[PDB]
Amino acid sequence: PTWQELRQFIESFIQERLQGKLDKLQPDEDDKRQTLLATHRREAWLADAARRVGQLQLVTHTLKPIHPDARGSNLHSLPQAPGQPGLAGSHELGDRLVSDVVGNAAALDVFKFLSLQYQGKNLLNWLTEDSAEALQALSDNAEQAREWRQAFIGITTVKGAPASHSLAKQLYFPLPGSGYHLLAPLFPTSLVHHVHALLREARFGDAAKAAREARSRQESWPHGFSEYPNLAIQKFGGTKPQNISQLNNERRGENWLLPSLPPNWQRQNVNAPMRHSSVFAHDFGRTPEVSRLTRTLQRFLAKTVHNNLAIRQRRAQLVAQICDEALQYAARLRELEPGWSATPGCQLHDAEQLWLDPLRAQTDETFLQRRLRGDWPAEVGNRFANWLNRAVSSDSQILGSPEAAQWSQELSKELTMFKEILEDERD
Amino acid sequence: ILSTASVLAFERKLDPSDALMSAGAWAQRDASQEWPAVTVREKSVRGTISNRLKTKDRDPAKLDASIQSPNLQTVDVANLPSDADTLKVRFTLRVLGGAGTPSACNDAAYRDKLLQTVATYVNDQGFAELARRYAHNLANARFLWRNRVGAEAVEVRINHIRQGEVARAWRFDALAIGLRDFKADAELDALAELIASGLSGSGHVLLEVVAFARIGDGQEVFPSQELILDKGDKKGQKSKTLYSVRDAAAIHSQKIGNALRTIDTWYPDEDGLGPIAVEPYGSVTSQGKAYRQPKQKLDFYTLLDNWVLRDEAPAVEQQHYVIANLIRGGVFGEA
Amino acid sequence: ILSTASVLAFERKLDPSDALMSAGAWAQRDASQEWPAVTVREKSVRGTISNRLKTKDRDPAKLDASIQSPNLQTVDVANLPSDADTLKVRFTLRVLGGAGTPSACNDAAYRDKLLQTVATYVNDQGFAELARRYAHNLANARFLWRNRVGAEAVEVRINHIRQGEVARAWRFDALAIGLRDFKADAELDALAELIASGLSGSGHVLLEVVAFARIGDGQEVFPSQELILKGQKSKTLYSVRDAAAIHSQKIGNALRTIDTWYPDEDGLGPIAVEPYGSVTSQGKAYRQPKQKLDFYTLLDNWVLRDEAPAVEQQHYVIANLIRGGVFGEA
Amino acid sequence: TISKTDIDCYLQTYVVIDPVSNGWQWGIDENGVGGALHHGRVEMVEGENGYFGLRGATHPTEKEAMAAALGYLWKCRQDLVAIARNDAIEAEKYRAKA
Amino acid sequence: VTDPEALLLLPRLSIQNANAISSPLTWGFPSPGAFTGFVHALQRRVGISLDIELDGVGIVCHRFEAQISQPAGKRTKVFNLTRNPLNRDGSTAAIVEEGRAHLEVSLLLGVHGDGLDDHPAQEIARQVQEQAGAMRLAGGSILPWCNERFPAPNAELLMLGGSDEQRRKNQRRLTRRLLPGFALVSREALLQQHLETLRTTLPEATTLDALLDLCRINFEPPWQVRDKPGWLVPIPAGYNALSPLYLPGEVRNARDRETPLRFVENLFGLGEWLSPHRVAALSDLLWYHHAEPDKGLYRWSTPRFV
Repeated sequence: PTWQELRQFIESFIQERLQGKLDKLQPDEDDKRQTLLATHRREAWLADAARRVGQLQLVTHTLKPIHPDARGSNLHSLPQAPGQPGLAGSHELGDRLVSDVVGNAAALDVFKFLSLQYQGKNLLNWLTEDSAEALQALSDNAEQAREWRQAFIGITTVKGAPASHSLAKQLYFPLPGSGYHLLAPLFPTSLVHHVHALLREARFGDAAKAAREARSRQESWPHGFSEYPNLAIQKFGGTKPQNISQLNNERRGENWLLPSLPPNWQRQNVNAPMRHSSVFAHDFGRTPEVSRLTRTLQRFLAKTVHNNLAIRQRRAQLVAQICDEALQYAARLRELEPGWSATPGCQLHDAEQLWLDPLRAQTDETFLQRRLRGDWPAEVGNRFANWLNRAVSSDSQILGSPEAAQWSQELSKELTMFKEILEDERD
Repeated sequence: ILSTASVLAFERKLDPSDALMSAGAWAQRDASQEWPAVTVREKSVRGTISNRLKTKDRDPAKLDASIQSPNLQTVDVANLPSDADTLKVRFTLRVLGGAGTPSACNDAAYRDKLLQTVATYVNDQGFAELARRYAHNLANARFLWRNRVGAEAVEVRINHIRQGEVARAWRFDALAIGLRDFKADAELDALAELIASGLSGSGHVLLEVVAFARIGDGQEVFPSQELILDKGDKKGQKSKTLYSVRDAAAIHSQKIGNALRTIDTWYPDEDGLGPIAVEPYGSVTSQGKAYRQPKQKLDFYTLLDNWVLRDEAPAVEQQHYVIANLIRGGVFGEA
Repeated sequence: ILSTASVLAFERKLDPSDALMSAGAWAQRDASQEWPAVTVREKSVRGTISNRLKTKDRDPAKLDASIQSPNLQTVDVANLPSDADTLKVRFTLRVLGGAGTPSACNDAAYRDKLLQTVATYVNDQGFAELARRYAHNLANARFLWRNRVGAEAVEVRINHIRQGEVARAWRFDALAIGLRDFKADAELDALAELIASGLSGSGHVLLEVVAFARIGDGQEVFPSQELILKGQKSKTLYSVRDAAAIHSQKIGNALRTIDTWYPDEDGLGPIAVEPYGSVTSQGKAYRQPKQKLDFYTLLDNWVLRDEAPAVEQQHYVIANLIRGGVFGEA
Repeated sequence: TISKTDIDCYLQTYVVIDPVSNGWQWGIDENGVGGALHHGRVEMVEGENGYFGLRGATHPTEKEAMAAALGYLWKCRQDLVAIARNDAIEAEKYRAKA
Repeated sequence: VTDPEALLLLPRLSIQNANAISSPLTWGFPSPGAFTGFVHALQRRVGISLDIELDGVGIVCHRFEAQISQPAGKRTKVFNLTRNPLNRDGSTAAIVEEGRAHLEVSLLLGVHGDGLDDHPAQEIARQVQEQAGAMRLAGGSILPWCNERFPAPNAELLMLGGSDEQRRKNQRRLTRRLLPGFALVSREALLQQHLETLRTTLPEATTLDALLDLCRINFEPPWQVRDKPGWLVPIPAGYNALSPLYLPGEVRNARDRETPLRFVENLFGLGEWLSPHRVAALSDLLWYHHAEPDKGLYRWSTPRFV
């Protein structure tokens, strides 16, 4: 916090840039050393930095990821937190802001100069507050240091009138009474950089690679790890990502979008269950979802029931999910053809074919329509329960205890719901 | 002073869908509702090098050792079946209407002047030259892009779909209707008047365009190829991916729209190409050259500024091009 | 100056289909439309080590220990059935025309110069030498690649298909018509004038080429082969839908085997029309660019600086323009 | 210089070790999440006589079922191995960076 | 907000190039702001003439196909793009990656007003469907169903039931009609209580991290994966203010110069794809707007869910 050591640090940094240019210069003639030591070695480099602060800008929400021929206004704005619970984004960054920089890529020497952590903090925040060590180390004149401060503090101030381009997005939002607001959203590069760093740390970090070794060795570990499936890479600069922002050079494009996908985003096809007789075990149970569901029940049905509520709610919602995928299987099977049980056979599940093909009633007006409306074919739930009791293990310790009675109770409860849904199929 | 709007945005009128291609036999085109879909499958290719050497790698050792290490690609290929010689390409077209009304306009002065200018056009000469050419590019199957270049017979069927059914049906010989002459015809004039009444009215006109092309047994059909950057590592890389909606090959909707917009025979360069697509700074992606440059006063921005701002109305051809851009859509506007 | 264009994309003329292979008995080749297709199936193979040892594996304990545990595999094999001695390979071939026109070209003046060059070629000499050799490669069943080499009698039936029906039907003996001499026949010249009328744009030509090869009962046929992603699966064969097939680019490569004009010896016979005319089997590129006889130097002298090559070399150049390709620099 | 167990670090998410009463039967998760309940596209296979379960021998310990799973993935399915290879290379570059 | 008097059902609408990029952090199904803005545009275009107030939308998504591809040797996905026109000099334009997805959603619209009495139910259902056929739902065209087996019609279900059994009966009749999909709701109470649990685990936790924790599949040591209650997707649940509210003719290059502009920023909340018979009342699960514009915090959710 003495001005002499900060003077030593700034002259040391510009002398490091001097030896950097004289190392990556490869000059032997033309006398570039004179103009090189006249430009980047004296205190006129700070005058050129006070010129170059106007080209750069510390930004938190830039507009350049929206279509890059959009010359709008970028913001270093931190939003206030919602009082409403649940949702949040980009105001959660309290000390973990990365403070993106847009502008010229050859002008980033000013940002490398501002990113120094010389005493205990950045020189930026030292230039915000009034201090004696500030405004005196980098000068010998007072008013020149004042105008240098007013130049150097302007990297966090938005330049120009507020503007969002025609290529930028702006979207009407209806107020509760009769109004609209324009709502031009900006791209959060600091939030994307924080989520990108979190994802790279959870996937490639040392504490994650250690638990990844411990699962591949099948050993035990203190902590676990994470996967983040179904990510999508969205790149912003095509072949030149430097023109979008500074942080889009660290992540070369690579937005790393999270999957907000519906569960029927892998919808394979529907095949009419012709050559079988127990559709819950051949075409329904062969689906990739209910196999995982029944295996998770088989894991969850043979254990200690001391955690009665937590295991009981899990088994109830799992049986609800299995009867749910049964109802979705019967629902999506109605797009096949109106008649496929009319295709002749001998063993084709003639009690479940009253359920999975209701459009034979449109063809057989009195022959097959009146045989499912008076019977109301809903004994399918009992066969569904006989299929679902193959998920429980054949253990006498599971049979004698109250676990079998509680399992049968909530299983019959969800089967009452599923059968009551199948009861009123005719409205 | 009537400056230009800083935000201009016209929606896309003439909004097609993905052209589903299926397959069967000619002389049962009338029962082509259960024709099986052309599926996109993979095949393996192995090729030698054929691109130009860069005058430093022309020596025979490197060339002969480079034909011993060939590139091995898995490409997507869509073919007709070996018992089907006819390709049925089917899509739907919505002709929306409200063709001069912008979806976004800053200035109410510029908006009112542009609506006054568009209404002056429509009363002076309606959508009858534009929709005639749109009906041509429907009638000749220009949307069959490479699926047309060797066909024995192309036949386009267009059905005006009203509230539940076909209100009025057309049927064209798409090879008699050329890809370069926007002539006159009675049924083309009826279809043009329908596309005009769609582009004028407040509601959409829905058409069902089906084009059968008698290619040959087992021949290759050419659906749209997908713009996939980052194909990945070269081992399991699929070097060509063909577009297909649901296990059924297809042409992209913007490719069908690009074929429908090919009405522009008004650009100042000579018509060795004939019609090109209506674009601001009218630029053919296959030619790599932008006609209608701003160094001449014949692009869409200069003509729209002269027509709306200072009332220098162009000729009827260039104002056809301007209103065709307004039907085409686009995001215009300066900073 | 008239430099060459940076994009140049010629569409492929002479489009073949995937050559489906069926299987039946000879002397009922005429009723060969219900012939069951050759199915690609799996058999397990097991071979001892037979490649060259790299001077370190010639240790006898290492050699015997590698022989004691040989590699198991599971190849895809396609055979004729044991009661069927004939292979019917059936494709269609569509001859398009418009050969000198590119599908993509930056320069308009270069495209005009190239079109004038190809037009002067066609006006001086049509597609009459080219279509003769293409009709030969249809007539001698070169598209039967290894299905031809030990066949007793190969017979090709080429049908020109107008409207929906057979307009003019040829029937050749593919073993009397050799693989290396382009002689003259009446029916070969009729097929050549048809492929000429197709390649000039003066008609619509869709041929259907059926080739019967009398191999033997139960013998092995050779469809096209895919690249592969104990049971190592060392060979994967092509098939469209449970029916073995040859790739269409293999059929087209056999149809382009017309280039008898390369500067080396004529002992090999015709090779395929490729720029820097290369054979993958022999590992050698004839028409190297160091001699002035590859496609690019001949084209850039014929079109840019108006040095018209020899008549056979411009036959080769227009055969490349019929062939297709992505020409043009970066 | 990326070793085999660092590739196994990202290859182990493609396997699933289901518990049976005899032992531990490994399987293959095609979506790479260890057989998760919702995001997990597990690979089920058809065997000799009505076998619809995980491809994998019922091993006594999880240490050997996972090892047989990794050995199967290394022998046969080299696309998931290339996935795990590129994951391991990006992890090594990440520790070279951060 | 206010309860729907009736519940209109737009049937399975096919959208061909919807915005797969929901937000800067999420891809997949488009944002619920797209659907709420579509229903406000339906109100703005046909609802002010039928004297009804179309408010609240329930999103169902029978079929979803994203135009994505998985590159070779990569675990993640990239987007299949479109080839834009050239520049005026003939070069290829700079590629801006947009995600396109083919949807098949059916919308449940809350309808309340005095126009329910003045008009028949099928008339206003037909009018909002014939107006929706000329519209777009997330940037993608609504395919208008020509020449299939039969066109899917509407049903405006009056939520006022004469009895509770009849009300449960026609909720079942509507749920059976929109069954092969999965209704999208908002679970932000679950996000907050998961944040509270993660804060009792480790202090100084943000609910961005709790949202991520509900997104991942966590592997746990003894190995087992941590189970989840439902599908639990991340959705953009609105906007948060970055700038103060600017006057209409004050900001530069706005959409209109008669509406106050304010630079905003996404607010990622939690969603949950559940089947429509798990709600037991379809007059819930409808997405409304909540502005509170003096604070910022322009957001959508489905209140009255649980």
